[PDB]
Amino acid sequence: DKIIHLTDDSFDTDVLKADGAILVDFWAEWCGPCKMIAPILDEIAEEYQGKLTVAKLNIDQNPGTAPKYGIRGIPTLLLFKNGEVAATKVGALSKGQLKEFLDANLA
Repeated sequence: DKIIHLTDDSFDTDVLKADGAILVDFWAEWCGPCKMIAPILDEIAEEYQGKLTVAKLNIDQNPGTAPKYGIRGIPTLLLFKNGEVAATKVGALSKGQLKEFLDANLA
């Protein structure tokens, strides 16, 4: 609903050219930890309305983007502020951990 479903081609516009903070989720369908965090991202998108936007870029459907960010393990969450990576998180984490990751890095 509020999550951006990113593509290779749309990544520049949706992420790099966005005026504000984007939490990008690099994931794949076969990845268990990716799927466990997916409903956590859903809640993050609802609660952080106005502060950031959540966007996902499935790395099998869109194989181009992730190498540019040196992704080598999923899920990886990158936090962008205006096209620039501020904060990197690798592996699954809880809602309370992601929250703390966001709050601390959004400031």
